[PDB]
Amino acid sequence: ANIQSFSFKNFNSPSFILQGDATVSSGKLQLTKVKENGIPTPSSLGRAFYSSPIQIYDKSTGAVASWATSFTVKISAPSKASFADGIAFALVPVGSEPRRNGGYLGVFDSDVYNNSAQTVAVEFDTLSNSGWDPSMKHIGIDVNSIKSIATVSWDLANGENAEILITYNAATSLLVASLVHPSRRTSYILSERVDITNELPEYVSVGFSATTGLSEGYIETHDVLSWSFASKLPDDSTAEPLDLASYLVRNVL
Amino acid sequence: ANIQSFSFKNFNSPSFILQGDATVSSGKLQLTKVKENGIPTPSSLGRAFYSSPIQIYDKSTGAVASWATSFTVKISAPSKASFADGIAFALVPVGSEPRRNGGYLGVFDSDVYNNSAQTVAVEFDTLSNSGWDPSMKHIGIDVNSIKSIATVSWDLANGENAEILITYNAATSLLVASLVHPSRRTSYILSERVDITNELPEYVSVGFSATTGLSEGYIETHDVLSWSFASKLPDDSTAEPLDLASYLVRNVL
Amino acid sequence: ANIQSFSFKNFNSPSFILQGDATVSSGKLQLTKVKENGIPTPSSLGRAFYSSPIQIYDKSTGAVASWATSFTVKISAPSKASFADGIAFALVPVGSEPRRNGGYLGVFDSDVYNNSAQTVAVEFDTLSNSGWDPSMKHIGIDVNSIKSIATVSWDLANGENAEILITYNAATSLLVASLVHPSRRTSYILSERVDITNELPEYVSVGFSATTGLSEGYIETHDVLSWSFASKLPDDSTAEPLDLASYLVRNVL
Amino acid sequence: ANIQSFSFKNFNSPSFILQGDATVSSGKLQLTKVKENGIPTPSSLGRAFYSSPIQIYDKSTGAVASWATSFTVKISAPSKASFADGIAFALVPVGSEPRRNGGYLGVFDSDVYNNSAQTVAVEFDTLSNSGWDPSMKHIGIDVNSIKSIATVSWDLANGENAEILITYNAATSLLVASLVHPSRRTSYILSERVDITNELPEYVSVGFSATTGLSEGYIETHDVLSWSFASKLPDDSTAEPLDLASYLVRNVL
Ligand SMILES: Nc1ncnc2[nH]cnc12
Ligand SMILES: Nc1ncnc2[nH]cnc12
Ligand SMILES: Nc1ncnc2[nH]cnc12
Ligand SMILES: Nc1ncnc2[nH]cnc12
Ligand SMILES: [Ca+2]
Ligand SMILES: [Ca+2]
Ligand SMILES: [Ca+2]
Ligand SMILES: [Ca+2]
Ligand SMILES: [Mn+2]
Ligand SMILES: [Mn+2]
Ligand SMILES: [Mn+2]
Ligand SMILES: [Mn+2]
Repeated sequence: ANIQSFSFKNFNSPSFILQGDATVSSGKLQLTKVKENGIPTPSSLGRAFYSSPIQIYDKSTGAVASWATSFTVKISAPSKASFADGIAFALVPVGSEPRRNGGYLGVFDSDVYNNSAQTVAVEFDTLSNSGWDPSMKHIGIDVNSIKSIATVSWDLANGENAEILITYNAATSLLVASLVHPSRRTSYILSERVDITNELPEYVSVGFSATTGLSEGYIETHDVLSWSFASKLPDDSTAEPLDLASYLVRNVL
Repeated sequence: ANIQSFSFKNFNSPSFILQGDATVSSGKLQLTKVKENGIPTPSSLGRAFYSSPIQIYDKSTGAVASWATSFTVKISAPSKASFADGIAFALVPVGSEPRRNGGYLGVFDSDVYNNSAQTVAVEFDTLSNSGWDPSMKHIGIDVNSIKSIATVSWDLANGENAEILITYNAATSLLVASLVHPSRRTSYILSERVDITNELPEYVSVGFSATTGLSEGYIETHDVLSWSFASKLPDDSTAEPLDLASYLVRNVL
Repeated sequence: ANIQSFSFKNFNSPSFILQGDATVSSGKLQLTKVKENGIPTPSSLGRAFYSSPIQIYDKSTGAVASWATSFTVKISAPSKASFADGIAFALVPVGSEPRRNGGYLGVFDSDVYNNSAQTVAVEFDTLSNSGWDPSMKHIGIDVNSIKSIATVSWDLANGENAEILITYNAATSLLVASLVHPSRRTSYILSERVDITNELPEYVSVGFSATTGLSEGYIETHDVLSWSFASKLPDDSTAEPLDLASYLVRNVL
Repeated sequence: ANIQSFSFKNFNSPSFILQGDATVSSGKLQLTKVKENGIPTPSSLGRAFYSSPIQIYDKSTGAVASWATSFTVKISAPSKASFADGIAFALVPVGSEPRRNGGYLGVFDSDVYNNSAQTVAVEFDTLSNSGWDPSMKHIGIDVNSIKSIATVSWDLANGENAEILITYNAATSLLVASLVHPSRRTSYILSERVDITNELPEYVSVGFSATTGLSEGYIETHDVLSWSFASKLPDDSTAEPLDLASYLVRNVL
């Protein structure tokens, strides 16, 4: 079995691929632009990926990998400004370049399924786009389109940490994402079946993508304070889910 | 730092403490009694704990441990029978003996807070007891009483696997529990703050406790198919949450 | 696969089984007796094992486990006293009681192979017993007898830490033990093939056993300052060696 | 703490940086050239590194990382040919290009200490170079020069697997390397203190480098069959050795 994993409580550019306005400052990963006085900047777009590609599956052996990632983000909006646009954890083709800005979160080009996009992402959408978005702020699973295949309402706690955990079990083909705001003791979870070997390539780069709104008052920050990831690829078709117990304690807690 | 962990995909009595009707057959952990023909038995009560005690905290250093557990259970009710009574993951005093049967799930004595009970458990209640239970089937966090301090409705999928994950972060004092029915793509999550050092002793035994109903037709099985656990105790007061990413992949997926 | 592991940098009686003069003081594991003034006591014998039994193999599936343990010991002899008798890491039958004292290190009864003894131990012998011992101080692998099947000279550094690592690879049936005295930059290693399923039972208790000499001037201390262990049991006959890289960093370094 | 780790039992180019004649075939990592008929090629040179750089230390916090790597190599020499030149595990500057071939193993330029070389490597030298090499085949620790600072004789078993483990403990500043030939039950170990923060940069690329002899009959193959690595970087100066127990079982065994 092939295993790849990492856990960062402190960020330093070397081990990451930064695109757009993504930068590393004070050890945290800042996905979008921020003026010196601390206020967010509109029309921003940043992405960051682990410098090592991860093999999601192997066409020769029919083995599919089971993986998990956990990270803490802090989304803050200036006093009188509205939230926009959101951040997303994504699996993209190794060479991939940023896509449309604004409501596309820098990972998709349209709200129409396009298998050739070869991108899967779990988004934390802070602005409802009338053309494909649910009524309020939400968490959603996007498979080759910005129109999520499943969503769940989310009560964003401005300025308070959000602890996220996303897992994929090759045995049940189930992708699950949960978010927790410790400060408020609120928690949200969402799950859906995703045939990964059909929506993505054998190798992908894992990371984040965030964008701020295209208007003067639709802004927010996107700071990743810590990030963990672990992947396991078997040798036969026989899938083996991961050990989350041992994972979180050895990585998140 | 002190660490203790284990992951069982196959059960064998030696490493576990069995009480009541709990038994190990065909490698799975069967908490309640079952007639030879496969049908569940009423008025049953079984418990099982890892043979090694786990230190939840240290009074001398002020360090509190962060831990996580994940397991898969299959709860089945004969064709025309009703569900009862439920199973619970619990932290109990090392020498502890089973308590009241029936709706008390074998871990509590009353629906009134009794700090001296020194027991905390996350229950998966399949029968609503008018005196302290919510309207329907639910997941709840019990702190020294059978009346949960917080609950969440749960749509039990008869005979289908339930993948559970419970975590405790010493930094936020937050206890979170989530349940997923892969077969139905449904998922539930629930969280609440719990001052562990006040509700439990320094050392505890971790395991399960399940009971069936006290009537002829209120029965169900309680098979644990796999179980993982991991605990980390720091050396100073400074708490450190676990790495769930690395945990699940190295343990659950 | 079944996994069991733990790592203690600080000791506390609850999770261990203590026999003889073994005690836990100031957080370290003291295997042999020591007078209040700090000097060792002759004719001492202490043993300590993890409170959870470990399954070395499964007769039904033909699976053999691969495991590894690492610990730091400090062996000190008063100014003008001679060294005796040694400490040993051992795998013994779950219910096992201490055996002969003195040169038998509390784990064996004779220097003649007795399969029914069902004990395997890696010893760090500090006193040469004319009847079965090599010329000087040594590390040896004992399989059901106090006469090691293989040994290696060892230059004990009085009062300086010794970092030990012992591993067993089910695939090569090879047992390897290495000792390092960081302070002196000296290192020793020793390896031998051992058909474990023939020399031990399915379940064993892992721990230490140490004894001091039976004479007024043959004494030394045996303090274990930290201890790690990890075991993995597959589901088919197909053995899988462990990941020492990930093991030491996640446990020893 | 920052952690990075991986374990490959099967190789696939994507996650690695290949230089020279290094190639991935049949899943194994072949460092040097080999004719289609299977015989090795002279004057060869290949290198391979994990695609993600690893931070060995942080100048700002004074924290030094503790790491460990384990891999299996198979060195074979055609019937009537002599061995040359060797393989080496090395830590090199992130952008680094191969160096001198032949007896320099592709990582060094001279047998004279040159701190600016910023390279540390543990070599498995199969050919004695009169100008800086010990009498026979050996394992050695090279710090910015091809003249090892310490060596140990090694009896190479032609065509038989060699299981290697190299560790670095930031607390003792000790680098230890051990080699085992399971087939022969032989084992070798070697250790030396190395002030890493003085010999290497903050970030390095970890991998292998191998070369064959510059003559018609001095050849041998260099196949890496599996490779594990794990690194842990603390947040304060306080170093913390790794858990090799948990590492090997979770990675090597
Ligand atoms: N990704 C996930 N988040 C929360 N609970 C889970 N249970 C299983 N996978 C999970
Ligand atoms: N116990 C838990 N279950 C699901 N998601 C979580 N996220 C953090 N802890 C969790
Ligand atoms: N137990 C052990 N000690 C030292 N080096 C090893 N290499 C493999 N197993 C080992
Ligand atoms: N790298 C290493 N190889 C073998 N035994 C060891 N003990 C500690 N570090 C070691
Ligand atoms: Ca949107
Ligand atoms: Ca009830
Ligand atoms: Ca002796
Ligand atoms: Ca040479
Ligand atoms: Mn959306
Ligand atoms: Mn209830
Ligand atoms: Mn001996
Ligand atoms: Mn050399």
